[PDB]
Amino acid sequence: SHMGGERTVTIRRQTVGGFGLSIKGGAEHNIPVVVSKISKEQRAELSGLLFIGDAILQINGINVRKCRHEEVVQVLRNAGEEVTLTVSFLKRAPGSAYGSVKAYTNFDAERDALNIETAIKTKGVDEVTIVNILTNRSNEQRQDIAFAYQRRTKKELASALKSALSGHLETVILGLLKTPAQYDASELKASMKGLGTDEDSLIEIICSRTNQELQEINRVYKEMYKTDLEKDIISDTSGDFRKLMVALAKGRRAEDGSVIDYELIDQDARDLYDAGVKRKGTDVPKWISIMTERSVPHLQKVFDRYKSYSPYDMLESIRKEVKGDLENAFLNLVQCIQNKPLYFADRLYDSMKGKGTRDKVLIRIMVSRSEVDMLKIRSEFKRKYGKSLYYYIQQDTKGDYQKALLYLCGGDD
Amino acid sequence: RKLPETTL
Ligand SMILES: [Ca+2]
Ligand SMILES: [Ca+2]
Ligand SMILES: [Ca+2]
Ligand SMILES: [Ca+2]
Ligand SMILES: [Ca+2]
Repeated sequence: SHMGGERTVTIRRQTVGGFGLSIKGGAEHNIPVVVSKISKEQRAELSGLLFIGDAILQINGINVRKCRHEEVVQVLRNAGEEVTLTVSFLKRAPGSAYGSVKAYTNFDAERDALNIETAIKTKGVDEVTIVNILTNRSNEQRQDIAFAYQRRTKKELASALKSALSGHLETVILGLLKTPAQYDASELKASMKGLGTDEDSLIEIICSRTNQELQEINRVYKEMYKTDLEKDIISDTSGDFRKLMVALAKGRRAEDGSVIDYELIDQDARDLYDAGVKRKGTDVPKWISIMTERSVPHLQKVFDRYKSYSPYDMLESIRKEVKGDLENAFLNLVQCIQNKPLYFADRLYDSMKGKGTRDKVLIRIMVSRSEVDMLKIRSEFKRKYGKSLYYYIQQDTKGDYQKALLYLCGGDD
Repeated sequence: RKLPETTL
């Protein structure tokens, strides 16, 4: 969200019966009211003065920044012939530059839904067409495709593809159709389903997701399953492992500070040492407090400074000090803090190196990181393992399932 | 994007 420099613009009522403007937004959507369309008439008058994407900050000196939609339309409707706007351009925040899946430029949700309907109803199901489309669309575009498909067929898209697709391909495609928060929410529910817990999957998602992502996950989890994510974590975890997971899942880690606190970096490094290697036993609450509350750039420097006081680095210290699920959680969290692309590169390698494939981890990472940092993951993977992630997917998977994953990868390295 | 759009 980039707000441009403020500007004043005068608009005049037209004899057609209005200002020739269209607006969206408002305080209810927690984004300011923005100009969405300028008429043919008004554009000739306002060439270079007002633009689509301009947020309306003031109307005739009245601040409408924190006003909801109808409040703004009532002011402009109950206004005079001329109106003076204070405006500012809203350049929407860009996505990641390091994702493999980009948004298709000439995107037609109706044409995509039609082509998918044709592929689904082709005798034998045209999987290639389905994979080609959905792996070359952004997640948001797939949501538009799903809405258009349901109107066209009276059938939900994910429901249709669950019967048209089978095996691991179905798992990939159904995974791509969910929003990021829905996918993680449903993967978390799956890790806590029935008796026992897939702690590895719970650890992977909770340790790796950011504050904003965990915020949306906690909301979407409660909407889907009518229970709080924290309550299911409490019922499926125990001891200090539970406390760490509950702390992380809140998504209230300190945001990246502007200044580097070298004194706190040193004190956190010593407290981490004093709580573990330097003593008998471990002060696990101290470890949890520092590693869940401090910002990520800070902890990165804390872990390096820690090596000045400790004979072992943070990861080796964790292995020596704690065991079981608690150890595994700490090990994943520190990797995610130190180098998250490398973390995922190693988990991808682990899921393919040996007999068969841990498809659950492979599919989840290729889906969830395709629009985040897949290009960095690929870079770290080729750097460490000498062959591309593309290569390993080829040797471990086959068929349309393989082609789907290769598309989410994005190419060879 | 594609939010409620009042035209004035
Ligand atoms: Ca077929
Ligand atoms: Ca099936
Ligand atoms: Ca359980
Ligand atoms: Ca110790
Ligand atoms: Ca393998």
